[PDB]
Amino acid sequence: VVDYRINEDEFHKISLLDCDFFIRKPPDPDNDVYDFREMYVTPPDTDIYSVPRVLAPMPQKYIRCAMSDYGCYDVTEPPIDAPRDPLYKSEREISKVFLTKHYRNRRLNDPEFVLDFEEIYVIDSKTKSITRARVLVTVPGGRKRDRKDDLLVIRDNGNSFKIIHVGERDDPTTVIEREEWTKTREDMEKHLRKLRDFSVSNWF
Amino acid sequence: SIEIWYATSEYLRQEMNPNFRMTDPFNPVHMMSFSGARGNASQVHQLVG
Amino acid sequence: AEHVRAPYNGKIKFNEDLVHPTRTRHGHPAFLCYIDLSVIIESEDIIHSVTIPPKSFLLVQNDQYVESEQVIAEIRERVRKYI
Amino acid sequence: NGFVVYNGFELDKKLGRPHPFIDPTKKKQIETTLTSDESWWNWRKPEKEQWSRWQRRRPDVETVFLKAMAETGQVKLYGKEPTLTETSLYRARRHLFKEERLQAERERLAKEGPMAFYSEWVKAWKRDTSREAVQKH
Repeated sequence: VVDYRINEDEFHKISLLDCDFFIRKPPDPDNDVYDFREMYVTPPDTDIYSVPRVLAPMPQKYIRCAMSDYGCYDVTEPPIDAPRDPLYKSEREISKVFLTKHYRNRRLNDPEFVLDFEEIYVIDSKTKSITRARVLVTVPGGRKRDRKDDLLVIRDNGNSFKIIHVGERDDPTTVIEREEWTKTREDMEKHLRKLRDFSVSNWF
Repeated sequence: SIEIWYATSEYLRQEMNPNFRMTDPFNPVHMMSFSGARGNASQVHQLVG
Repeated sequence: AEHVRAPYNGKIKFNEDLVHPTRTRHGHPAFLCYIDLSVIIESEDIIHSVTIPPKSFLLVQNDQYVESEQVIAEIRERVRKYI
Repeated sequence: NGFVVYNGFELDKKLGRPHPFIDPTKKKQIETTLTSDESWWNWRKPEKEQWSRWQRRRPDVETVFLKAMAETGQVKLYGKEPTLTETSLYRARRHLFKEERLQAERERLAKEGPMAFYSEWVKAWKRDTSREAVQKH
């Protein structure tokens, strides 16, 4: 907790479900430049600033980054009190924000712009903290490779970060079917385990 | 005699629905009662339990 | 009155000195449980544990073989009968 | 830093191929239990087998179909007679196997041709029904 009210005109206000995250913003026409030296976390819509918890080394030089939120949708059916009350209410519950550095701080308008997936910082609303992503790379090339051909996969509630070739992209149908097959297989094994000939039975 | 056969009867009714839900979800008897259309679990138990 | 049933085939493993012998309303020997007794079923694959709540009748013995869905424990007017 | 890093059973179970529910290697016996001399009267195995009226397994469609697909090799069971667990699993998943059989029949029709395929139900047809023979005719 700090004892002063910062000026939000020079900060990146990142709003999440449980808090509002502030990162000092160096002036830039693109407004994609971030200064991680000064940071603050506040409860949503509150000017009581506090230093956020840091779980990893933070950059010291200005880096251009691309912001993308992570969360779910809250489609609820609110009770109908007044005439013409809405039948449903949909709101975006953002729980994580990923900051991905541009390759060599290249601008978006640059014809050679690519994203550097090895440099991702994760902002967590529940813990009011900021961390660096544990990125695992499988594309051949190592440090020196063509960044135009890599694809990032984020799983496990924004905790698993993996870099794969764009050619081995997985269909959304395949992902959904994999999850369904795994869960239903475990459920079926749990249901059948209570039968007394289960130990002398086969799966098929 | 009364309580052992009441416990056996009550256990069949409890496991009647998970058996329908996991192994025969589109069984006509299950759909006729799970949907709330006609018949309850007690009446189905009289037929299959 | 709810019945605890064996969830797997296996060997019942528990200490009989933490339970008090009794006689059920059906005339069977049993063990009365007044504590948080832990019962171990040594199944075919993995050793499993079943928790028996207190104030309950334990109808099985130590080292007894049980089958799945078999009742192993039970938790919990004047009529004239003629012989 | 250290944030970027560059780099039978247990496969049939993963793939969903027919396999035992319990791994035979990771399986143990149930030791020795009460021998009716250290057991109460109500937990003793009767000296003589008792007639039950439930001593025979109930016949159904699932057992017959599972035995047929075990004969054809579509699935393999733990033993010769499918268990009740296997019967329940087949009841759950029985549409996929029928779809596979129908697809195999469709492929056979596409490969052999209508004359060879439909001659199964025309026994009075003694001529050769192969595609080559049809071309010659």
